[PDB]
Amino acid sequence: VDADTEKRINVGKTHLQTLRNLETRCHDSLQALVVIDAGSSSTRTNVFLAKTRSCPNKGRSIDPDSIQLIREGKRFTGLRVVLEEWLDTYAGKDWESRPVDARLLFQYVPQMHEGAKKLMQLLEEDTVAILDSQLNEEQKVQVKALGIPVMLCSTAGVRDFHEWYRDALFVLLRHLINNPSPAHGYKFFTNPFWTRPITGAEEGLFAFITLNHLSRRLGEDPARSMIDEYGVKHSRNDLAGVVEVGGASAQIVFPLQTVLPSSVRAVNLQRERLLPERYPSADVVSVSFMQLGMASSAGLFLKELCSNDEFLQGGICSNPCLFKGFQQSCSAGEVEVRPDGSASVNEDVRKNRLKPLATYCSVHNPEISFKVTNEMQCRENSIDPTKPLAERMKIENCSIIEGTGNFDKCVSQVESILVAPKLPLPANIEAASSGFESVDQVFRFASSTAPMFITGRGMLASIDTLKDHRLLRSDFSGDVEELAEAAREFCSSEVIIRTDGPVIQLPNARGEQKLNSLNFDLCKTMALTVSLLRHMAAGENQPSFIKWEKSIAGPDGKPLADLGWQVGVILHHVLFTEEWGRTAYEAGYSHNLE
Amino acid sequence: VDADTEKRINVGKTHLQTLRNLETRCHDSLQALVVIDAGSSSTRTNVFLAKTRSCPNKGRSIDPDSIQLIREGKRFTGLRVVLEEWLDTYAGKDWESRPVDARLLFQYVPQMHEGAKKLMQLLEEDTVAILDSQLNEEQKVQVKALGIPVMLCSTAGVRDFHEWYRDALFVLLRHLINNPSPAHGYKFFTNPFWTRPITGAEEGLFAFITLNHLSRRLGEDPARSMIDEYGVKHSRNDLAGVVEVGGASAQIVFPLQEGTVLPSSVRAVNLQRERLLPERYPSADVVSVSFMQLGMASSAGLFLKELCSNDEFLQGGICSNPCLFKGFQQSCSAGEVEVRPDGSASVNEDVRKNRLKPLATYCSVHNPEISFKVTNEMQCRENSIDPTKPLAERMKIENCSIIEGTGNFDKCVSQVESILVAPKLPLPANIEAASSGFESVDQVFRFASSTAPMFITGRGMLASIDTLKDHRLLRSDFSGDVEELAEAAREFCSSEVIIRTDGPVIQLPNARGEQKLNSLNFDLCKTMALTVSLLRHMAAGENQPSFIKWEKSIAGPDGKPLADLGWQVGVILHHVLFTEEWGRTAYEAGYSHNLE
Ligand SMILES: Nc1ncnc2c1ncn2[C@@H]1O[C@H](COP(=O)(O)NP(=O)(O)O)[C@@H](O)[C@H]1O
Ligand SMILES: [Mg+2]
Ligand SMILES: [Mg+2]
Repeated sequence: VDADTEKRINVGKTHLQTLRNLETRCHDSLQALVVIDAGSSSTRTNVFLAKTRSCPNKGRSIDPDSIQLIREGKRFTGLRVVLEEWLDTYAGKDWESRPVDARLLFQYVPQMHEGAKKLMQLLEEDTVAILDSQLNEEQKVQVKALGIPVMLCSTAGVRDFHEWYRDALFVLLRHLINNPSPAHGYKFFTNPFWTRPITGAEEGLFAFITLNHLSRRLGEDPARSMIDEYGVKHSRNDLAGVVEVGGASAQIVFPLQTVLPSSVRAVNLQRERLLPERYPSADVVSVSFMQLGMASSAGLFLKELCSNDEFLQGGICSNPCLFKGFQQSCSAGEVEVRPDGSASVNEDVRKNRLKPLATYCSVHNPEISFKVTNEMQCRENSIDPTKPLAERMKIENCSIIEGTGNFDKCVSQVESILVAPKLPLPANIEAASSGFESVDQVFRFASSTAPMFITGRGMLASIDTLKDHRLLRSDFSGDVEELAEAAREFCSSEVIIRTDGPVIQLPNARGEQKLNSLNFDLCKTMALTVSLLRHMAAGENQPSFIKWEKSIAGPDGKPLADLGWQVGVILHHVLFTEEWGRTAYEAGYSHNLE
Repeated sequence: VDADTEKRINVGKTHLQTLRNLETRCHDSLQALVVIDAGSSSTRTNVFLAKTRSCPNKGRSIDPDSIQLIREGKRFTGLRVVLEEWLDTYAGKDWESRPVDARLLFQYVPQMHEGAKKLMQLLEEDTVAILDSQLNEEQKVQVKALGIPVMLCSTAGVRDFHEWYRDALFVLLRHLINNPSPAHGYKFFTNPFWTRPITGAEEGLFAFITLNHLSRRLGEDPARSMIDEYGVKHSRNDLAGVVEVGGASAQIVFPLQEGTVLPSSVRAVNLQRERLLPERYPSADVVSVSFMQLGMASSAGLFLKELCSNDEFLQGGICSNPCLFKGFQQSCSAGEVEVRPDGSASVNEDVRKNRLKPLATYCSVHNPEISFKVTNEMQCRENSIDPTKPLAERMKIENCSIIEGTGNFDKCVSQVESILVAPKLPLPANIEAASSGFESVDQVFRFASSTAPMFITGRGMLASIDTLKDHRLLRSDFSGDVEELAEAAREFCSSEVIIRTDGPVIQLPNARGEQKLNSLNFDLCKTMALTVSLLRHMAAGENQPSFIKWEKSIAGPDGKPLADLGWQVGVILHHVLFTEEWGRTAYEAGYSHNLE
């Protein structure tokens, strides 16, 4: 038995060594992270999962490569609607057309809290439902014990919001997040660093961090970086830049490979505390343009084009960005392409694409009344700030809009109205302060050889549409003339109303597609793309390559998260190990214990 | 025109980029580091060079791999002699044999400072001479601007010093180091963390850090370590242990392997927990034990005393020494030995030169460590030293006139085992070893053992193997084979001393050849016997070393050794590796902490 009992001695000795190992090693645990996207059109939850690691005498940290989106939630009320509804009730209806004493609105702070509460309860219910459905029991125990950091950030929707209203709303939003329902057991918590409005530049920087993280271009490890003989860490692969065109604004972000004019303000990632010191350094141009988003540029373009006598004659506005055979009521109201081929224009003021701009452009807004600069920017886009809201949004002496399907005239107008206007488009003090009045100035003062990624649903639909009809090659790499010739052909299509409804009939029997509420004005976006590509092509430095991407595939061939600012905002916080440990784990949800 | 000016534009753009580069990059600078070895036989300087790097917003640090010894200086007086000389003058002569009121010695602190000053001025002169001779003008500018950290550490020589004397001396030594001659421009400086006595365990730990650093076994980068799936950093190669036999003590150091079973009485050191290495370095549990009286000089004195007080060896005034060659004869004393050109051995009569002085000085009834502790008195009496007798009779080998060599290796091993390796009671001044759970060398491998490879170091330890290799008695690839070593040494140690015209010679028994008889090899057979005994004890351990190597030096990246084996590199590393603390003490406070 001295070989049998000997194996028993080694079992007992192993039991002690295993136990000793368990008390010396690092332990992994699952954490949930929540990003609330408070956008122009809606407020939506984004539920993420990440792997945390705790080591004896080293604390706890997140493995940044483990960050994965589990679900993007339902589209609830935007913050603009919350504030505008509260103003309708407490400042009275048509406060957009009258002087409002903002001081008097302070007596209605509890009522603003009640409005904000309604939205917060829906978002909490949505977040909890996603968590309950995706996690198993063991995962829920970990997720519930660690605490759930919440980052609610607002973008272009309330970026141009007047007076003190928005910032008071943020104080209320944080209080609501810090008091979740005790019933579900999920410990949601926030602070003024996680929950706040983000600037257009930050928004762009965060989307740049997301892109480079997911594509594996950004990293501090030997796989993604290299330390030279002088101790400087360089990224192994070029960091790529990003163009993101959303609903309300467009972000242009690129790392510099440089010597800049004194007027241009570039961001150093380390110096500006976006990335920790251990990460490769980069000087990045990040500029955001209000009125360049899909919805906001649609409203502005109609208003400016249909007020020019070259386009407006005897009640008819001739729109070169719209198809031949397409007709709509002369308004910036939301368009619904109906099954019968008709274009239904929504007359509800809240649904009009000019509402945000016409609301900003008011003589009762201190930004207009005290600043001639801002008034002239408004008047340059045919908005008279002295007139009531209804006439500010109205396209005067215009009954009907008719499409002419003339792509070059469309490009020409997109260039003069949106890309290279005489004055900066309104609510762009931030872009102007960084040295850029308009899109045309971006590539004139700063250019880079850094590759570029073009993002945004509409930007992608523009290329994918031309690819589907075999008008563009599947390997399209940004060729301007190739894009202009493809779009010139597609945009000269006739709109035919058939039994099966409105159809885009391509010239040269090249086929067809259905006309709908998302693609009826896609030609304006193709014109924006062409104009943008020409401006990038004119820069002293030209991108090494240009790519259009819907998503970035993870290590298993499947994307781990979406493109956008959400992953970036998480990384911006979690990468600063010490600060994150103190705020997420030391203080944590227990900071709220009352 | 446009092609040529575009290039001219590119020269201007380059001029700016070169300067942007300079103000963004890390910059390298040379620093000198000084380790003063305050050992048992002497106090000697060790001048090192290291590359420092300063990075914007990261401060300054030393590249540990750049540490190189430029020179080990002259052997000046040991701290023991400084203190005993001071006692001779202020407590009076023969204070070793009389009661001394230690309280009264406080009035002589300035005089202790004056004695210490004499030694410090010699060491400073030696250090400055080494620096002036090795550095060029650009190197001197860097070395002079950065400041020169000094680490004076005392070992076995003053480890057992009585009363408060030694610690008062350290306060004076630091003050002297912090006030260098302004003339030479080298800005030497120290503090109580760098300049202090070091325990035998620390001494062993530092020699272990040196060995593993130089051999590239110890490291924190992907080349020398690996991080597992659970975030634990392991060394890529096995960390090796060390046996170091110096002049006064011997250190035994080894890392403990996975699932090691330790009795509660055995105290192993965790490198990170005990702050020897920073957290970023692989963790290890290390047995480090030091034995006083196991050094070359101290064991020579003790061995003679014990062997020649034994009736099996002492008869008719002749002590028969089996550790000494046939035909070798000396005066019966532990006094320093000189092999003269005529073949005669002259034993030095000077009490300060007698190898028993440190032990006989410790073993006194007027030392509170003996008078209050029967334990210590019994340890002394077990080595034939009566602490009640004057110094002269404590050092004397009674009724013994002549020591004659018998060249009997097995009798030599037998005696080294009973006297030195496995004595009845622990050898005196070993409370530190005893406190860590080890009374003697024989207990080290009984209580703890490891599969960790072992390196055998020390001047005598290497001479023992190299001598047998030279006479082709041992193979060049000797890996520690006990019977092979005993067989080789038995043959070599049975050699006869022949007195020739060109001086005395060691004649090998079977025309195997010969070598010159000198003051360094006359008693080498005791060290061979110590080696054999040590190897048998390691071979008896539950876990045996993967391999045993005898090394004089460790080769650097260019085939040439960067530094010596020993505690010196280790003590530097122990401080420089803690980046933040080193930056604060060496650079933020620096030599300017001393500014008037
Ligand atoms: N298939 C499609 N074709 C063209 N445009 C499309 C599309 N799907 C969405 N879009 C456009 O993206 C925008 C969606 O807005 P978001 O990306 O949510 N930006 P924000 O609300 O956070 O500010 C809409 O304005 C819509 O016009
Ligand atoms: Mg958005
Ligand atoms: Mg020594």
